[PDB]
Amino acid sequence: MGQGGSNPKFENIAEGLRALLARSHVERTTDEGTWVAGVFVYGGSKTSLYNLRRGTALAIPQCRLTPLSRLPFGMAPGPGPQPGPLRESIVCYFMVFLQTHIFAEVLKDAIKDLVMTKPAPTCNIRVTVCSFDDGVDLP
Amino acid sequence: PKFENIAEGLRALLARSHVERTTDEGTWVAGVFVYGGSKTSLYNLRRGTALAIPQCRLTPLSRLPFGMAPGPGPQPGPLRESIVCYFMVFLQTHIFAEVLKDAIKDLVMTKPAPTCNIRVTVCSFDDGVDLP
Repeated sequence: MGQGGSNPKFENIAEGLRALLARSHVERTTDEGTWVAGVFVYGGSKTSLYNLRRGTALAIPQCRLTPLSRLPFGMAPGPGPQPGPLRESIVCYFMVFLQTHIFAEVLKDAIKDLVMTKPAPTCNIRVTVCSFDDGVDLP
Repeated sequence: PKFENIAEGLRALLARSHVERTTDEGTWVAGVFVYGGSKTSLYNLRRGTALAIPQCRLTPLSRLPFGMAPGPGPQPGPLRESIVCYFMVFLQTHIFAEVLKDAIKDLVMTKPAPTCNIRVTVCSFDDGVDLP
């Protein structure tokens, strides 16, 4: 409990994940140790996502997290100096690198469940699994 | 200007296969994850991939985390970042992601370091990525 009865918001995400994840005991790492799956977390707001990320990190020793970056526009990128492909929105994302595909499915389902418990914009954070066809070699 | 010079290179290697670049759903379900090289060569390729492929969307460059420390003790931490950059190219089909991964490997292959050091993998998002 912190000074005056409360904990930093990411400390509460870390614990909430620890609980959801205590429910499923799938494997987290391989012998190969290769980074083949991930979760792409996007939307919310930069502070909702700085907070989710800082918590994923304390809750899961076994993942590696990117910084937050901005996302491009989809369907009809605005007016632009820059070519349409390169034009970036103010929606941020971050990625979690993982070594098994089921831990990625179980992580994505715990982020879904946790954020739905929180108020906007946090409840509006979206998440998707991804696999990397040749794996990523993180340095 | 390596932007159109790289674009012309992409363009001619891409030009060989003819596959679908687009779906009527419009969904962003595949990408090519490009990393390694230097900020500079990676920025240059990004600009070329943009000029060459109107049908794709690209992330800014960002920094990659550390992987696995060999042997014991010091194991890095989920949040520490390396000096190695990356970007992602979003695509509407998995096969054109196949073709652009191959086109990037072949182009940087014929190039001095650090451009020849850029690695490239294909990836998929199961529920798609709802770009803004």
